[PDB]
Amino acid sequence: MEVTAKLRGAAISAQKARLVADLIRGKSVAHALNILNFSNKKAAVLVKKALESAIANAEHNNSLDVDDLKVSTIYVDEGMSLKRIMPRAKGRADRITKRTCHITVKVGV
Amino acid sequence: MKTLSAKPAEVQHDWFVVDATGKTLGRLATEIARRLRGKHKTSYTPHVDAGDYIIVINAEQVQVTGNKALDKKYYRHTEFPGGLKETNFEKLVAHKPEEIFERAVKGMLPKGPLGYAMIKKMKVYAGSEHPHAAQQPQVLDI
Amino acid sequence: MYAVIQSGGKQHRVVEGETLKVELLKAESGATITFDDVLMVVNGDNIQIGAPVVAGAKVTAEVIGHGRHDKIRIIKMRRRKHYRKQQGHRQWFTELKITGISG
Amino acid sequence: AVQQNRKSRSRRDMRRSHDALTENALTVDQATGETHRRHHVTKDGFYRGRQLFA
Amino acid sequence: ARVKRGVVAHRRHKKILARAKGYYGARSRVYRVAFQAVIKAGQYAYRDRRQKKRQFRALWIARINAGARQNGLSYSRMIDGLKKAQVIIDRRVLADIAMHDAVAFAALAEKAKGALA
RNA sequence: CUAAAACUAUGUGCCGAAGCUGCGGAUGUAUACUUUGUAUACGUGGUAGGGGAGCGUUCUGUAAGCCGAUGAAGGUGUGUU
RNA sequence: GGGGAGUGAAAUAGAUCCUGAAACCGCAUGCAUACAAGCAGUGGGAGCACCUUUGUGGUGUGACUGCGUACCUUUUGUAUA
Ligand SMILES: [Mg+2]
Ligand SMILES: [Mg+2]
Ligand SMILES: [Mg+2]
Ligand SMILES: [Mg+2]
Ligand SMILES: [Mg+2]
Ligand SMILES: [Mg+2]
Ligand SMILES: [Mg+2]
Ligand SMILES: [Mg+2]
Ligand SMILES: [Mg+2]
Ligand SMILES: [Mg+2]
Ligand SMILES: [Mg+2]
Ligand SMILES: [Mg+2]
Ligand SMILES: [Mg+2]
Ligand SMILES: [Mg+2]
Ligand SMILES: [Mg+2]
Ligand SMILES: [Mg+2]
Repeated sequence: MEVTAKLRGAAISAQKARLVADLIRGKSVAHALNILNFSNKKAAVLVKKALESAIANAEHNNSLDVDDLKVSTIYVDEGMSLKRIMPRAKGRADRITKRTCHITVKVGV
Repeated sequence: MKTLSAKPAEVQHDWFVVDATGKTLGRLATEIARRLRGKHKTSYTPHVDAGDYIIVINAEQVQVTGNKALDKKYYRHTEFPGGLKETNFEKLVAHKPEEIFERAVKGMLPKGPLGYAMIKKMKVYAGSEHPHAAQQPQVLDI
Repeated sequence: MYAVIQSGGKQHRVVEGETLKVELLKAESGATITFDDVLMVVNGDNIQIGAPVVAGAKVTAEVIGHGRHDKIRIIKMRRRKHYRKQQGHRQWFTELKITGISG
Repeated sequence: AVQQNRKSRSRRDMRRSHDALTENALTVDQATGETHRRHHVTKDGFYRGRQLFA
Repeated sequence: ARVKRGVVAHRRHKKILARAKGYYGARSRVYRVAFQAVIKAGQYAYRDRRQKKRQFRALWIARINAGARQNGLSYSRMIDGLKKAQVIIDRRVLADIAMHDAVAFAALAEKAKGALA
């Protein structure tokens, strides 16, 4: 049995978050929490939020023990972009997409 | 019924030693390549190496006819702007007899991974002695 | 027992109990056919070779049924010439099973 | 100045094969019991048997 | 009578892309590329139906050569001798006997030799 | 590659095409007898272009019929003609 | 933002809310892949993995190998740079 947590609509791109998600995939929950605690990346904060939520769901709704848990599944998907305009030189205009992601964590023994 | 291919796991390579003293180079090379490819076996399959091992001894006693000992040129290019390099047959035979058989035989084989794997079963030695006495080679009178 | 027979314009090397496909036949599914134009029989260091036929050799077989092979697709095309053409094909066969080889 | 052909999704992932992150050096300060970055003051001001800003 | 091209077009594209499984990149994903890939595959198959019969006869002739040269002849002389002895075994069966039964092939080579002399 | 694996002359074999033969199948035209069914024979590479025969799509009648919550259209796989 | 609880026939009917295709982007399993040169297929063909039967079966992958310079248009003529 895996317990899930979703963080939908993070204001970062999925390519930037997948780097942090690769660092904790398949590790024990305490070790992953340490890795996320001592990171200088911005995606580490959002991933730590989602992981903390998954541990709380596993222990409250399912009543599991925490030292036995693992980061069994984690993946990042793309969200919907925001379209903006950037004025360029000589009257030209560029299109800026501000990207979003969905983080999904699954914690299990 | 249908035509079966030879299984690489059932192939059995054998070991032979051939003496090169007083022999025309290309007329020996054709025999060596035919044995290396396996054309003499009824299980011959063009995509399988069903050939045999050959040991050449006295590689510095091989012969050429005509005036080729002085007139046959071997070329190389180092891939630098003027790096074409030239040598003789007779300078190369008293100094590196392995490369003469290497070139003569490798030119007579296919050109791809299986051809690279066939040329590995040829072992060329300048003198009368080889180290593969544990493999028990047969005297092939080519 | 390794005899050599002719059928459908081709030649086959058969043993007893073997099941094989040949070109379509007119015979009826469940009948029994006999090849009496035999080319060679080998029974173990005993080898009869026909010139062109072994005299008193028989090979009997049974007709299991008739069927079609899997679909082949024919495609003809001419580049830059506005010409394309396509076709399908399934070939008919008769399935025999070898019952006896006389020698 | 610019490409003549688009890049396949395989050659784009081959370039990113050096983009992975590594971990830091973390140790256990059994003077205090906590986890901290090696050679650094802890979150509350402890290092090798001394306390800053008591 | 307004006719919409939604279902039939989608089904045609789908059928073309189902015949391109295993191809690399856009050749199994993009309709424009996969369509040319399927047409070229059909052309190749039409030509290789003809080339298969040449390749297999070449293989039979090579195996018969290997078998005849162990029995003391070349391919040319064994085929000539068998034609002079009214033996009509074809090459597909001769290569089988060469690859699986050495005794019967020695019998055939002896028959050919006898025919030549 | 040198009494050739070159050149000239002669001979015996063999290899070699989607050519020809064998086996199975489809089709055009014309003929022969039933009187619409098969044989026989010749044919069946194609751009521009001419001729012939069809598939599928939306809508009207047939249709106040027939199928459908015991699951329609649509989407996604598999098998088969 | 989610996980339980609860409503409802239905909650991957939860408000960006019927159905939910494709391009595009992930995670998981199987096989292949770091001595080998080119329109990426096609004809062969070993091995491995999973289903199944007592297989001359099915599914996925594809070592090695013969052949092989995209499509449309316009041209006497195009892999055409
Ligand atoms: Mg301005
Ligand atoms: Mg990937
Ligand atoms: Mg001939
Ligand atoms: Mg032919
Ligand atoms: Mg013809
Ligand atoms: Mg015919
Ligand atoms: Mg025509
Ligand atoms: Mg014609
Ligand atoms: Mg649903
Ligand atoms: Mg919806
Ligand atoms: Mg390798
Ligand atoms: Mg390359
Ligand atoms: Mg022009
Ligand atoms: Mg011009
Ligand atoms: Mg051309
Ligand atoms: Mg170019």
